[PDB]
Amino acid sequence: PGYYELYRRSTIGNSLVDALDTLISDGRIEASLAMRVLETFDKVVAETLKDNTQSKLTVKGNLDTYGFCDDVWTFIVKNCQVTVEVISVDKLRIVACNSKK
Amino acid sequence: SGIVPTLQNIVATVTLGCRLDLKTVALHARNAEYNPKRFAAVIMRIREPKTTALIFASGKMVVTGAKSEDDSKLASRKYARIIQKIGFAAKFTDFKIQNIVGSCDVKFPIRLEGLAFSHGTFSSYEPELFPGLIYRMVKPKIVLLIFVSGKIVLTGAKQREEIYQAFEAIYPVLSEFRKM
Repeated sequence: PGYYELYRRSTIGNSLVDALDTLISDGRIEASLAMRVLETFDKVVAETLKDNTQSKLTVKGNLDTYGFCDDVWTFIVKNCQVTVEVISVDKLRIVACNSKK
Repeated sequence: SGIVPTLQNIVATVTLGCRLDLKTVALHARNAEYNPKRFAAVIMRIREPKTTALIFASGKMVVTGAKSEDDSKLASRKYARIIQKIGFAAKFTDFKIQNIVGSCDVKFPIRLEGLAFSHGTFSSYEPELFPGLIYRMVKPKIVLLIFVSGKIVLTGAKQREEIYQAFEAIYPVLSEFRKM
């Protein structure tokens, strides 16, 4: 009964893992508490991206690799144009989960 | 006739002779998709020759999209080679082409309903369902999809020769119902 954990691999999620690990190594918290923070994080990111996101970007390029396993799509787009709100990107890994249960 | 149908698709089967963990294949092969909930096989594609393979847990697979007998065997060999490279005792066995599809263009229009009424026992035409006329040829046993445009689809062949013989046989009747 939880949310996807892919977001822990993002910049903000990875920073949280860092902060969380320093407190564990300092013995300021237990690893279990750290894991519980990470699981709350998963929820919060999913809700924050759903309710406080407005931008709509688009990616155009050559699909170098694709993959679909366990209800997860993975795409490696090379030599593409990412337009936000235009960005040239040599390579871009896209990992996505199902919007449905 | 002066025209030679173009082979557009060849379906072949290959027994790799060894059980497979589809979940593992999907994990180590690139361009692979595995969704057992809808199909109990791993779908994998390669670029040369541009084809798509259906790999099963039983170690057997189907290779589709090939445009020549050679590309089909060649593509089949690459898929088997990947399965091996992943870690299975896969072998290239029982290669066999199961279906060849070809298309044509006689260049002229065709009065389909006249062709259907004439060859009622072989053709089924009901634009309501499908715009093309379905001609079920007896010898060779090839199914043709005849369109008003002059475009012809021939399928059901196991030898590329059957597509050719099927087209030669139908050309006279196609010509006979040419809109002119």
